[PDB]
Amino acid sequence: AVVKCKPTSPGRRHVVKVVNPELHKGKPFAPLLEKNSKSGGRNNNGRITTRHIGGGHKQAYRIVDFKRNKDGIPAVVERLEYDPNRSANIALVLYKDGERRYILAPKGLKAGDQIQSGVDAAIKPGNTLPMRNIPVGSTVHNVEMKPGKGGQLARSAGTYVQIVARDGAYVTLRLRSGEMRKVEADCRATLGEVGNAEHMLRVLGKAGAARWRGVRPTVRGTAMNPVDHPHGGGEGRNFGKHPVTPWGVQTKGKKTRSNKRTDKFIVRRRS
Amino acid sequence: MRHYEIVFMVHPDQSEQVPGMIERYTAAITGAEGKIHRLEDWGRRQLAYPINKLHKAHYVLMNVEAPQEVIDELETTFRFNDAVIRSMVMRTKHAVTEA
Amino acid sequence: SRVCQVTGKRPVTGNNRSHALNATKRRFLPNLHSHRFWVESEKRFVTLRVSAKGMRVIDKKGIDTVLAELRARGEKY
Amino acid sequence: MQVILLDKVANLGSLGDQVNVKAGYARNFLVPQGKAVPATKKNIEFFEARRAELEAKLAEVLAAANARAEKINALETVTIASKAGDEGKLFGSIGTRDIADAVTAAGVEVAKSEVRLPNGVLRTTGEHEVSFQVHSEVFAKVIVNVVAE
RNA sequence: GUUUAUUAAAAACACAGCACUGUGCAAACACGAAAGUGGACGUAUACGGUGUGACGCCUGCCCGGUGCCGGAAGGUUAAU
Repeated sequence: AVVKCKPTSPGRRHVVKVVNPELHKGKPFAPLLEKNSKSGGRNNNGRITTRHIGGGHKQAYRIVDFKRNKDGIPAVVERLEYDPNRSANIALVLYKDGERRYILAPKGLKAGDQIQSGVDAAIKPGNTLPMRNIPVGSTVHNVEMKPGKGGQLARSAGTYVQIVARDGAYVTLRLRSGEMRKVEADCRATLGEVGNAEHMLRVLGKAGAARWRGVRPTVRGTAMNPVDHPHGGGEGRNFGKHPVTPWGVQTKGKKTRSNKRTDKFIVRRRS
Repeated sequence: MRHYEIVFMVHPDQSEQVPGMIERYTAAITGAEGKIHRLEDWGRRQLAYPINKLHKAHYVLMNVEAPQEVIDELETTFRFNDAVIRSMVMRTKHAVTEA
Repeated sequence: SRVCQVTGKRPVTGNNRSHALNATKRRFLPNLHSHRFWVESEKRFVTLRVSAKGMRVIDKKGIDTVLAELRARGEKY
Repeated sequence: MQVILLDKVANLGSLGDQVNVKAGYARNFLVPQGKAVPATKKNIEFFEARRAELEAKLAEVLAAANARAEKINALETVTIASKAGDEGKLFGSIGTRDIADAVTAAGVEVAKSEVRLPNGVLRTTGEHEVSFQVHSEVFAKVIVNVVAE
């Protein structure tokens, strides 16, 4: 769980780290792995598009099955891996017919638990269903936005979508942002909340932790020159200006939802 | 081995779908150990307040001596079977006889 | 590129003149639109990239004529 | 751009009248589905005698053949016997492809695009009605009562 | 720790933490007259921007001005 590190040195003075015994001490399952090169924020023209990205550890991509395309066949959970790509611990589930696949581990999940997908299975935590067999007032995760797309919403550690309503073909979800939305009822969704719920309680202690996380330093606006950033210059920390991004658009308040062909699904905007 | 009055209600229309459920409710209990001790169908009758916008729900009484755990699983069916509308399981002293 | 396949409308250039007649170079772009047409001679659906003037040419003369003229230009349809 | 016409028409036409309409209605729905010809100063030569007197009554006796296609099934009922759920709330929703197989088993060989399900996808196990688009005006009266297994 | 290679190594910059704000995923933003890429094979405990810079006690009053956000009944109001 959440433990505080004894302050022998400053980098160990402020660290609060999340130890967990259930994670499999061992090398991961190999055929579900593939290589995953880090980008540094650089597109095919080589330029930085997103700043503050690069460095850190080298890490390998665990192919995780979000689709749950296997149906009607039971499966049991072998062990729990720690995935570097995401915030939730993943589970290596083993089916009865002989297949091993990585899934997103929910909150209530231990090794040996039983999981079945399909339109049939049950309402236990772990089971994939359409959103026509999951009751109103429920609590789901790994929600599809398109039927067969794979699973988009509620995928971070500890997030959960409360199914609010059903008007005919449509299911009104209350998302985790506070946005309300209509989704298609035939889309798949897994029950429960995603695990690793204490992920928000780590505080990283020192600069090197965010550095080997994969994050570069972030330089303020008032430090830079008036060529580099619009909050440039001054004789000792003048600001005087409405806050903007480096590309002119005024930050800190301006709304830029600019989609206009998906507003039919939004019941309520975030408040 | 405790004795529970399970009183639940169903929709008005689905009184065709009530009886065999009781039979698998029979298979709920006597499959493991459970002795069903009463079965008094009060049937469809009139409601003092329209729960889910309908009067006249189908009252079914059923008394049982049973282990507790199959009754826990019976409530996991009573939550999620979308025919049963209101369902309480009270504990009693003995298994009783008359209406 | 940005070429009407039936009519040949190349994106032309021009001067943008403000109210104070300050010239700024700009480009005029046609009303290009990809369309799926039906031919009962091939009895199927073809894909062209035409403009609205080109669409009116498809309306006026037959599509079997415009297709043979496109083949006379050796183009793709 | 006016029209010269081939079927009766759903609304704007009576097999041999020329009505100037919007050209999107010409290009998207009238022309490629096979119901109209833009009449182009020579199709009036096609339609003066060579089509309006010989293709018209052939089209109308083909309309009687569509009525016969409605008469193909003598029963005008089906009872699909797919697997369903435990006391309602069926296993999977039965399909227009599956009801296509279940009507071409013994009866009509109609197109799946000419199958219409006016009562949704039949998400309960009970009494429903399905109709077949044998024509733009006349329809079948098929009665479906799916049974849980 | 980093910084004016070649006169300035610092109280400057960064930092872990804190707050505001945008972002429902064909995400915002960016490089791209475009396709497409980065964001990210991530999905709101996540991502981008802005400020302040561990930790302790804390952060008061003012929305007149400029900016932002919501409303639009009414005046003004372009092409056609």
